[PDB]
Amino acid sequence: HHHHMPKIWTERIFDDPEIYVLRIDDDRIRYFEAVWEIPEGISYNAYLVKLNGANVLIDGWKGNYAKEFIDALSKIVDPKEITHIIVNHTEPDASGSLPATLKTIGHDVEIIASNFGKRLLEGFYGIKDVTVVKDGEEREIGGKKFKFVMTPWLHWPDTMVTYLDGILFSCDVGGGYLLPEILDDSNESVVERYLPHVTKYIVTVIGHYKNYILEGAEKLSSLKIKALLPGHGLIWKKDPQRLLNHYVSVAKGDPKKGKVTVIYDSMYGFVENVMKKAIDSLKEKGFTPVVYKFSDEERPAISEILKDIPDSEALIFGVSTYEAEIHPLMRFTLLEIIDKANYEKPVLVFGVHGWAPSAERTAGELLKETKFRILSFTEIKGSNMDERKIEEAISLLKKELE
Amino acid sequence: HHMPKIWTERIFDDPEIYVLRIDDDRIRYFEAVWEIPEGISYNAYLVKLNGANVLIDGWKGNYAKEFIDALSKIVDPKEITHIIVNHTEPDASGSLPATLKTIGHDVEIIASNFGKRLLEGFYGIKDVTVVKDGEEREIGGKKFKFVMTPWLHWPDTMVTYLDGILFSCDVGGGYLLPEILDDSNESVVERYLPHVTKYIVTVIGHYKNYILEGAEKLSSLKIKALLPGHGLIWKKDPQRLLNHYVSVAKGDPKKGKVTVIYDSMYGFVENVMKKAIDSLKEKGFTPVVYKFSDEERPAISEILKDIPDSEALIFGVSTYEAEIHPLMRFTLLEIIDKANYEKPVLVFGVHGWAPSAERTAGELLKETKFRILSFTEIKGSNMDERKIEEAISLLKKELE
Ligand SMILES: [Cl-]
Ligand SMILES: [Cl-]
Ligand SMILES: [Cl-]
Repeated sequence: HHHHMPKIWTERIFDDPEIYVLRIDDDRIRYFEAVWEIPEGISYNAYLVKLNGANVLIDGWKGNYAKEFIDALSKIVDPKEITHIIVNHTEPDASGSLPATLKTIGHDVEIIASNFGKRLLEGFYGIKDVTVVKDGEEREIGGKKFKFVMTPWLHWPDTMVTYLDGILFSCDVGGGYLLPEILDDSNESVVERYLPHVTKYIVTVIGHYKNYILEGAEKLSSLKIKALLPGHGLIWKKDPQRLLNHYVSVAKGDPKKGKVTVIYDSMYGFVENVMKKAIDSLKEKGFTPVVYKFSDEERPAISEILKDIPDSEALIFGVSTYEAEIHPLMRFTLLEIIDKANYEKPVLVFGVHGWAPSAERTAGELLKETKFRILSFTEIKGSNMDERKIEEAISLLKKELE
Repeated sequence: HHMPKIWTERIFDDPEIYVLRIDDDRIRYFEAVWEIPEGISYNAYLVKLNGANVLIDGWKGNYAKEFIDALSKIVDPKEITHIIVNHTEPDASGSLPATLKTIGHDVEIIASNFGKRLLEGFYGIKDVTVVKDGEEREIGGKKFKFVMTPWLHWPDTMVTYLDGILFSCDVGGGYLLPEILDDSNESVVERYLPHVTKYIVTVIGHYKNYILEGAEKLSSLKIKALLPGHGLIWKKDPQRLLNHYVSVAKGDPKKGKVTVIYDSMYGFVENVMKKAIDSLKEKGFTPVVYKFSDEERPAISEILKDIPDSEALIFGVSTYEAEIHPLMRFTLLEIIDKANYEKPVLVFGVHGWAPSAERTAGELLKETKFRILSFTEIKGSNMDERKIEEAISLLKKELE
């Protein structure tokens, strides 16, 4: 139960151009896109640029906060004075407030989007009068030059970024989960605590298209960037390159020394017994394991597993079998890793030798179609398990990472 | 500090039979997957006979010490002579190593063929008497009959018949920690049965055809009592429990029941499904609704429990990247695996820009027993509500 209304920020963050952020902190939402566990919440950031002869709204808020958005907006400008609305991306977490915004303005305005964005505004809302902008197209508005850069598949085909005097309104690109205690990247401690939640956002929202992050960062690199103002999380006025470098590093899967992520199901405790030993062996050898275990008492968040993949030196899977080859949570977890975090990293598989029908795909053969490099398979036995084979696998991994 | 509740009670006089039941209120996910906030009991039995004492099954391994202590209150463990293992899964057999140690001398362990193999694999136990289908054994002056019921839900599964009393372990079990031991209270029985259905679909669902086979196999035996490894003991009306098992396995429907399952990423699916659900209610159906949204996430075990007695299902599906929404994928795969029934379905789905390569909900349902009466596209603005009305009307007609 929430004791207070969501926090709203409304603040001028630049003098020239005169730019305001309108940010609402969604601490109601539990599952982003109705799937990714985000107990930390997410912000929706829209922007208002007040110019000479024009007032430009950039993006908006999720639809359940439409009324709050209009109230907030009306505190910094008479909505009737709005002339342009730029829609970088049409997903309803950014565009949900648009119908109520259009009604409140009460007259036609120029709505600007990508080609695909125009089609989607029609499909979602019935909005038909939209100006399509092309890649690199410039537009003079209120005496300033706006430039629009298409960055498709980050993470929809309609995605673009808006460039104004070195200031990039990037919507999802550069977004992150978490409700930071400040607006921007001015505090180092804030930045360090925020970045893991940026990783979590990249992998969950953009991970399937992680190769396009590399494309997009390179495309954006050619522009003079003085600040990056995304649709979620922190605004980067001080060091936007650090954010871009983080995005690229997550996309490439640059590893953190000693990090090994160990993911397993233990249906009855036999997998646990082997994996506890695998984990102890790792700690003995200088590694710092991150452990996700599906047991009869505990159940990790898939969003948290995914977040830890990119900077792992390696993964280890422990797979319960018995009657079937892959049990439901392991299967879900593998399929999501395949979909969102397909990296060229070494992997150990430990598995129970069950009596599953031969036609059933094993965890190994699912993994064998990915970029992951399975070093070895180790059988999880019951009473006559040979602990030396566990030590063997961990030593094999240590040598591989050496 | 709180301790899980243990029941030890003599439940028959001749033969002299005791139940030892522990109510597991710590477990959250049965088999590490099925959401069971209601918990589950482990029921073992001791039969005290003339010249023998026979333990039948046991408890989960984390309760081994509680098991020995409970057992020691009704018999000196050294006086045990036989242990019958209906099924080797650790929720029933985890206590076996500690029990053998406490007994302190050799006993005859009896199991099925696959049972003996699994006892060796799990625990290194090699001295086990294998009994065959229909084999009878004289023990302590009584005749014990063994009946193989494989794939309920493992190939080692058997049941033990003793003068009309069936020790059935998993067969006839259920989730929930019932307020009493047995089937002597109607309202307790009523509240309990849906938890039996939940247990059947989740644990045995994939092999539901073998329930029907098992039912007619036991049909040649006069069952006066059913003593399963989980949940309620049935002494008054074990037939009622058997009929329930069969009805779930057949998927006998409750008239008017439609289960509606959907994900709504941003409210567009929600808007279509709200009209669908309303249309069902106005036509006299009683929908059961499961919504994956950005605030709510139903338990898959609850969705599964409602499938067998639904007249029909309705799915509302969002497109996601190349495929469908991950939670609906997971849910479809489990329904197909555990609840593959010959029932009608409506699909409502958003039109995506997904790669044509990847699988849709309909393709997933192709090799199953479900039949899709129609597919209806979910749109934002300009959604033709008449399409929703006609889909529901079509379903009503199909169900007459
Ligand atoms: Cl296990
Ligand atoms: Cl939706
Ligand atoms: Cl899945």
